Amino acid sequence: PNANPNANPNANPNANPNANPNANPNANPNANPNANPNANPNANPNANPNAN
Amino acid sequence: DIQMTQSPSTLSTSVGDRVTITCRASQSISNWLAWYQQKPGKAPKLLIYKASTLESGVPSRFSGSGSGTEFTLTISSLQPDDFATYYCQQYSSYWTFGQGTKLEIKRTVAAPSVFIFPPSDEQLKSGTASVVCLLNNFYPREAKVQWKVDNALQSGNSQESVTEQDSKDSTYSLSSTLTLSKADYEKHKVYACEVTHQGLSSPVTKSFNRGE
Amino acid sequence: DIQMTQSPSTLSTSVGDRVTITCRASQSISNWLAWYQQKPGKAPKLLIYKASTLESGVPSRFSGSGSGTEFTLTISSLQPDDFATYYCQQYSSYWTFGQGTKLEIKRTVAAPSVFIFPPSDEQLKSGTASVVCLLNNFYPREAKVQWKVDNALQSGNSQESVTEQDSKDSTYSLSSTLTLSKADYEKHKVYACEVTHQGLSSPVTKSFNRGE
Amino acid sequence: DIQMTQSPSTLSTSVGDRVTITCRASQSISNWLAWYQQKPGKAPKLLIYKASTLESGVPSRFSGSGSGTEFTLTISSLQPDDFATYYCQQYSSYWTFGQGTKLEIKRTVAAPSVFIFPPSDEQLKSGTASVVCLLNNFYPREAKVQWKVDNALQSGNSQESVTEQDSKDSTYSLSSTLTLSKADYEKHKVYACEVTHQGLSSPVTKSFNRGE
Amino acid sequence: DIQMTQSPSTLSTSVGDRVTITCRASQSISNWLAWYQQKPGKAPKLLIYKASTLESGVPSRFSGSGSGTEFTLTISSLQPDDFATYYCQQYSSYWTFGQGTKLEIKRTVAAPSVFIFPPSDEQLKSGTASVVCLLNNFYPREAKVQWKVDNALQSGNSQESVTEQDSKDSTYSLSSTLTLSKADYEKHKVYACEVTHQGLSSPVTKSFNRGE
Amino acid sequence: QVQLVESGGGVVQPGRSLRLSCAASGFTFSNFGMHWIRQSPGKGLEWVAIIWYDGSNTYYADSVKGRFTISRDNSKNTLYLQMNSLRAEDTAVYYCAKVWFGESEDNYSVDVWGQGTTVTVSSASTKGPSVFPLAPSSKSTSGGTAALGCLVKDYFPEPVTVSWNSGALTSGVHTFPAVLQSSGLYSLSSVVTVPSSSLGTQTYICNVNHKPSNTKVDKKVEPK
Amino acid sequence: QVQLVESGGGVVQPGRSLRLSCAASGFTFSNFGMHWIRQSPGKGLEWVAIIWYDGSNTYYADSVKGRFTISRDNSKNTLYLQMNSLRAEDTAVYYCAKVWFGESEDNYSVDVWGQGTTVTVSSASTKGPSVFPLAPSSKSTSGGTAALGCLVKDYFPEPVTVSWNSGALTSGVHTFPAVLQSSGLYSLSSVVTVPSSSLGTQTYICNVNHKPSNTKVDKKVEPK
Amino acid sequence: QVQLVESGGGVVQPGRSLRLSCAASGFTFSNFGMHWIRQSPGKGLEWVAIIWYDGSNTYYADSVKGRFTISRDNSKNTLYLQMNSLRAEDTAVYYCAKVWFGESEDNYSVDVWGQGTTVTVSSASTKGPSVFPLAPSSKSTSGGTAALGCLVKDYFPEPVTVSWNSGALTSGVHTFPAVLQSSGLYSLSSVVTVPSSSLGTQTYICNVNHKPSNTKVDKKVEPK
Amino acid sequence: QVQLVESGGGVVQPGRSLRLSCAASGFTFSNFGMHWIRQSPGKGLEWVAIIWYDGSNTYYADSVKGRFTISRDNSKNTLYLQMNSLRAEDTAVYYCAKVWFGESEDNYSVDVWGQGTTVTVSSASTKGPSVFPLAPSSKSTSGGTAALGCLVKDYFPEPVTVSWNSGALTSGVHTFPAVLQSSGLYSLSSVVTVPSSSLGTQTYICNVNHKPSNTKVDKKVEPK
Amino acid sequence: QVQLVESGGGVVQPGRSLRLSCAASGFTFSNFGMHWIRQSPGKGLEWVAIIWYDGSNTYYADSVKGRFTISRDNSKNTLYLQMNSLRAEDTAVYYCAKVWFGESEDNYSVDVWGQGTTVTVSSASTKGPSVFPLAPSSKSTSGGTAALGCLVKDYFPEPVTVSWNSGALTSGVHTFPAVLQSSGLYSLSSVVTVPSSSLGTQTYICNVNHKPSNTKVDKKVEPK
Repeated sequence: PNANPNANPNANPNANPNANPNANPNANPNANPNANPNANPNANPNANPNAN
Repeated sequence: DIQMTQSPSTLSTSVGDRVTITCRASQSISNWLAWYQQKPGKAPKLLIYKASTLESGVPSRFSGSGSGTEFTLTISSLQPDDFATYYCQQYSSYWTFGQGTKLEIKRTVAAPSVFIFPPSDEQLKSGTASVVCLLNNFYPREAKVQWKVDNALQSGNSQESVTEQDSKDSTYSLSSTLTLSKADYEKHKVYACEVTHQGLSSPVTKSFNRGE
Repeated sequence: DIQMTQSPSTLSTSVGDRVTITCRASQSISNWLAWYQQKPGKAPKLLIYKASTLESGVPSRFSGSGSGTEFTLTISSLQPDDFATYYCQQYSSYWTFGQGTKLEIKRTVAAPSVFIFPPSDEQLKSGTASVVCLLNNFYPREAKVQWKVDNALQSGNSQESVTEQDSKDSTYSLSSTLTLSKADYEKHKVYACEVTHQGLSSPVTKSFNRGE
Repeated sequence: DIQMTQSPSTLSTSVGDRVTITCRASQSISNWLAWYQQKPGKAPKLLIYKASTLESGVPSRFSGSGSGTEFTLTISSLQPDDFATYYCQQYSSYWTFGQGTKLEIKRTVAAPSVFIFPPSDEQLKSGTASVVCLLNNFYPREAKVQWKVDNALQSGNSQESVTEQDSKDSTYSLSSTLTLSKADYEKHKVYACEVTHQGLSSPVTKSFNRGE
Repeated sequence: DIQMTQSPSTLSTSVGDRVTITCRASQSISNWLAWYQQKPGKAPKLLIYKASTLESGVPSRFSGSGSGTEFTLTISSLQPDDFATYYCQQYSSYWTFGQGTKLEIKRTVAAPSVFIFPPSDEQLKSGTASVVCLLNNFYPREAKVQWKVDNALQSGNSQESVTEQDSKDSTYSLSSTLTLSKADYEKHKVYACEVTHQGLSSPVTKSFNRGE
Repeated sequence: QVQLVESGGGVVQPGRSLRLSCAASGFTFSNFGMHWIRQSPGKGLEWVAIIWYDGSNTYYADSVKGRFTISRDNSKNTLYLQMNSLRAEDTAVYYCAKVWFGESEDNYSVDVWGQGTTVTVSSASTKGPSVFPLAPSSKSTSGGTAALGCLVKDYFPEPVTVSWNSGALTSGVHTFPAVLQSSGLYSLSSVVTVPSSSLGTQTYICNVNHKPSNTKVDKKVEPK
Repeated sequence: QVQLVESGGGVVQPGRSLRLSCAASGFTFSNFGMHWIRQSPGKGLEWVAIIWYDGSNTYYADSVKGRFTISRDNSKNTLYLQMNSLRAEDTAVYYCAKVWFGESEDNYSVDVWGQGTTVTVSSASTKGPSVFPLAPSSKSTSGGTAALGCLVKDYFPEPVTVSWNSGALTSGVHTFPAVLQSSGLYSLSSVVTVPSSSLGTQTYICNVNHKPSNTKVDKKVEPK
Repeated sequence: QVQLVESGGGVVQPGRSLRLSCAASGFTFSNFGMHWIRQSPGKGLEWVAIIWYDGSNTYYADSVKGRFTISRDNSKNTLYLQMNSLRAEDTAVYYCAKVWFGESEDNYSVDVWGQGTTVTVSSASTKGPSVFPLAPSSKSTSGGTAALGCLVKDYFPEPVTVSWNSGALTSGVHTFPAVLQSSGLYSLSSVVTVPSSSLGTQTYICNVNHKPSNTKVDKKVEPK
Repeated sequence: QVQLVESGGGVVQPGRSLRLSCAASGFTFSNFGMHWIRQSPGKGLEWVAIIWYDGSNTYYADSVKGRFTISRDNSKNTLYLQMNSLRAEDTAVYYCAKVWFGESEDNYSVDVWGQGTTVTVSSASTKGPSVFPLAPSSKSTSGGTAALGCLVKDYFPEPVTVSWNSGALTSGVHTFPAVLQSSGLYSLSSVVTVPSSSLGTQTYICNVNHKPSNTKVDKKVEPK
Repeated sequence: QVQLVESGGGVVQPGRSLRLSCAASGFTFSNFGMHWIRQSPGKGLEWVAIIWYDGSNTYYADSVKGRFTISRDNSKNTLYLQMNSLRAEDTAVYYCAKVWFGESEDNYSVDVWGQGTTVTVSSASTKGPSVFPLAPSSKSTSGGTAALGCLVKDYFPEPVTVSWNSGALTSGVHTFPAVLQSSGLYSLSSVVTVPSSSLGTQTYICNVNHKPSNTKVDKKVEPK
């Protein structure tokens, strides 16, 4: 009929927490173009034993 | 597993017509619906995503609409390049496609030409007997072919093949092949195929006698 | 938070019976209710979610019903593989399970065989005295065992143990152990266990004298 | 904007009394009303939500009641830790608090001690004149202080400050400061504060002469 | 392609004023927005990232606010070094900059001085005719210059050039160049430039006669 | 522009394995996830697998989970699909497809499809066709038009090419799509309409060619 | 248990901006919505803003809409309130508060409040106090009890500390709460009752300390 | 199919810590949230903790909040539960469980449970059992059937195995489930019904074996 | 501090190629990704390309994809941008820029910009300017102030320098920014205000210099 | 404050489709339901559609149900109306409007309306106007005042502007509102009163402008 078309707005502001805990298959499968392009200061500084 | 269903399965339409096809999901998929176009013998091409966003390079005469469980694709004015098969695809939970809607070239009614071919003596020597009933240059495609061997209906021993719409006159051709063993073939006399079509006031029957 | 309650706690049934168990929540949980089956010494297996959706691989003889605060699980025709414990679980606000309903194998009434064993001299030498009363091969499981020492009822100094349903005849056996110190044990004479069961017209009493 | 109103604004009560305070909303808020307790110099604490649900950790001597537009909070037996300010709060449409009700420690009547202090010569040299009238160790809080300068009533040139209830004897102290310019102060002679209190049959008047 | 839009395009302000500029995105970019300042003839400098984080070395008088699609940059107290152009940049999906907001030095209104220059005889001998209308030392920058040839408005045959704000008095100068062939120029008589500005009660008109 | 080229398809016996590859060019392959999608006449379009840009997450359709393995080689710009324990119903055309670029919280599907490669799961052995004449007669004549043809029966696998008079006769020729028989062998027909007044004088020969078996048969069809 | 710590409050001139922060611990901060609520003597308790657990929805009171911005940093477990264009009436103690856990269809409010941070909007400049003696005499004596004190006038901002005889005299001391004057400067009094028989012999000095200005004043109060 | 294997359970004194692990196989572990759920005879089934697929959100039951920590290693496909400050009531069988796949707006629970690992919180020290004979006599004889047995008392921890005549006698054996006594030691009984006509001639010996303490006791039960 | 120096810009005909370089110093260049960003009066600021620290991933704007190639030489600490098939609209000032340092999951942009290098794509040939006098007269006099100047028309490319009396006259000089005409040649004006009472006696000469063509013209402006 | 900006309106042939958009700013768009309401001279004010804040419930008027589709994009804060199968009577000004805030059990309507966008459904083709003079004479003179004008007939689409003497004459000008004729072409008149004593000497020219066709006509009106 003519119910309220807006928020409560005193509705639940927290987690469900029974919401979906899995990984959505239809997520973003591409690389984020504006991701971290710098070198990682905390990375492997040693020498790979399996290197050529 | 979200079920998708497209209607109609086949739609006969003409250049300049306004075409609307529908697609329904068994459950709510929000607006995550895509439309793909495929021409015969060719890979599908993306037309619309998010149910209403036009892909770059797609002409503006295509539009999408719908939300929840009912979706429609509209072509305001059909053009000859648009005669193809259109699939909807939900991508809300995994990916499932509809059966596809083929846009068919509408033309005037043309009654079929009926021809029959008996099995060759070489094939009979090989141990098999193929009888061929041919319907040439007819429209629309819907027709019924009943095999009668000495007035006895056949079942489970025939196969049908249909051509695509002819590029010149948009007609169909159909071949029906009845396959029987040489002993079954020689245990009867009369072999007929009966054809019914909406352009035919009465069914047409072609037949031959074994040995004639 | 959300209280769950299952009825009945125990249901005696037979193969082929129509079984209905109920589950109630202290507040409205909409339809977010699951049913789990567990066999003894084995991990639980999911049967139903959303109160009425059958899990893949579950035979169709299981069905769910209910909404709001009252829910039921129905087995149209019980089968021998279905003898297990059934738990309901709300998952509307966190997760709480009911106490569980155990489906028991119904059989004819069988009166218990009653045996009593006095403490061994070696255990008496060790400083403890355990007296054992055994009820063998009885049904149903409900029975009462009262310890009387020189006609004085005991309370708070005994422990009971019950076996699962016997695989051959679906009967129970129960052991009651009365534990006393050697000084308390030797400060009395008569030690009896009295047994009452619905298959017994009169209570059965077994007794011995200390030292006899 | 829903208006909230609490009654009474101040309630004199004693340890062990049954206390009931009321709270009213300008429109119907159903049962979405909460009660909060606040101690001086401390953060508010939740006592009751949904008008009648007791918060975990809250002693059972607190209870709520009411629905629609009228709500009440009841303390069955007041305890010394419960002397604080109580606010009601609707949360049906945004959030608005009441003015708050302070529970005061009821005790016997004690008349105030009245002291007057003239402006110092240093402050007079600085161009300002503050005259201080002090009411010490009185109860209840209601009292009237009237300033008279050469028998002329003052208005708009005084400020009052009141302490909280003393921890030792639950009394109040009040300071009144009359502030004037050096020219205004030296343009008059007599400066008096008159005090009335429910423990005094007649008003008490302290006065000095400028320069005396 | 996310569109960015800054408002206002130009903001006239004075030293010590509180400045607020806005930046809006065509779609939600969360908080991934940066603000860059660029002074004329110089490389841009980073001011703010994540919409509200101040870059190291940036004075505290700059602050950012906003989230989703609306963002604002606020300068609490403008300083002479802050007169520059400010660009916002979303970096949520690739990188797109806004058109930029230039902070202009606000001053009192000053009417332009208008001068006209006819084509030189050398340029007329070269086959071209450039007529120059000059507006000197006016503020604000918005002004209109219309060329009229025998009282006929010209269109598509003029070019405009504007100077930057003078460092000494913050005024503008504008040049308008009308270019015509010698034959087009000699096929008419009167050549005028008319100037309108908010500091002028009436339009100012300068004109000459061809050959005079 | 974007181009995808599938390879590796063919005929494989049931229970064996087959590895399809998809070479990508025209875009940065390592930045995009990929799909494998198959199409068969019996089931229509059917999603098979999806792989993340870095391969960290893969998903499969329920009908293929545990048998197919999708992988990728970003150094070679190649997408792979290893298919094990193939069943008869896996015969289909397999396409690789590129996921479109979108927003971070949107759901995703494919925008560019590859060319497609056909996979046929059958226990049938390679076999040349039997060519039988479809002889015209009085029972196949209506007015001035008669019909004749060639039946190309019991061959495996697809495809076969049919021409008439070495390609000199193309007007009015209808070669029907092949149909799969219960025996696992394919069969089709090719027909042509000719003027009835030309029978007995104009020579009509059908030329069947089957490259997988190097079969070439020129069968003359004469009236009775 | 649950702990909330506000910071960022202080003295700010009208028209400037100020950013309050609230550090949360003892619970999963990212799973709960938060409120900012302010309290002033003139308006009592007054809700300011609410933010959803993920920041998707924010609401503000009408008196602050368009000027205040509530935000949060779930990676730092920090709640923020950026206040621009401050007016004089915004001086108050601001608390952050955590929404309680409830049912899906219930209405929600707060159960745990923070410690609170004070915000003072005033155009007054930092100024040390003036300490004047409230000298006892015959006009301030009733029986064996006399009253003396110190007037701490015209200081800004809060707070100031007052002790008597370096803290040795606390029995009977009444330090009144400060009152805000028309000039924007605070003023208060501190009084003490002493035995009249001790006047003239026992020395009483009030020690006023004002840390913002490093002011220390020891004022001796002598009888007249 | 889906398989979950718990490990790490055992006997632990109250106040100490213990770390349980759950190895997952048969599915993409990193794509699913997980539960830990425990079962005890006193409380029945009791949910313990839940973790998101990426570990970003974790939730705990009120009775364990602040003491248990659930985590996961998606590179090892392993779920962990670090339990600190264990109390006596935490003795239970702990299962890991996989959340089912559903719709985006649905509520979620578990569909596949692990095998389970037993955790016993007790201050009792490892101790072998005392085996006492339950001697048959006239008071335990009804017709041709008599009852005899063995009482296995005061052992810790679980379990113990009881056999009769090295396993040669299984018909009519009833081994009762162990009961926990006030002293923290377990006790149970094993009984068997035998033909009364065989007493005194047929030898009956109960063989109690306790692997945790390597205890082996063969007790002969003779009538009185 | 951080310093970036672009080089390689200049005038190039449409369809030709050009390689820009960016020398970095003051920081470890090989540890940071880089951007190329261009600025033109018609489109404002416009991102062009981004390259990872190791060059593994590169991205380009849609308007330049397939024509520009960004690369880097970490041994030389040099960033390169190879521009092929240049169009007229690519005329702009190109900046190299350094990505800022941030958190692992944040999005990234640039914090330090280079100096910039100008690229002008035009088919116009190098051509010296035509200097015409803007002679003052009664029509260019208002009160005691008159205006005179020099028109520098039809030159290419930028820039040109204009001085008055070899630089001795700078008060009141306004040289307008150059404008690009339909013919691909630039044009500008230079004006100066002088006291009308000085006309006819004080000599004013404008000195136009154009280094690309080594043009130096001293034009005297005389009144009419 | 609240601001709504409609766009997308225009001329559309019958049977075609058109999509209107409404950009919202100044408030939290995602927290409010929205209306589309249209107004035409023939039908007055007419509610069209309503959409919930989350899009869960939509309603349409009966005259448009099944042809129009209302939607919203809360990420872009944009309201959309896709109109298919447009009829001639759908020509109107369409407004988007925001629902006001109220109590939970109240009925709701709109408080803030947008600017409005005009939609004209007609099969008429774009056509420039014919400008004819309305010449003054003795039959259009009363005293010292005469009337003359210009008739702007058979143009499409709306609107057209009329000025007198390039805008120099505005006193006494009356431009009538356009009326739609049976032929689908618009027509209007513009008149002006002038001193009769000025006829024959003062030149009067009407300037008709039609931006859709770039038509500019200066028609001189002379007396007879």
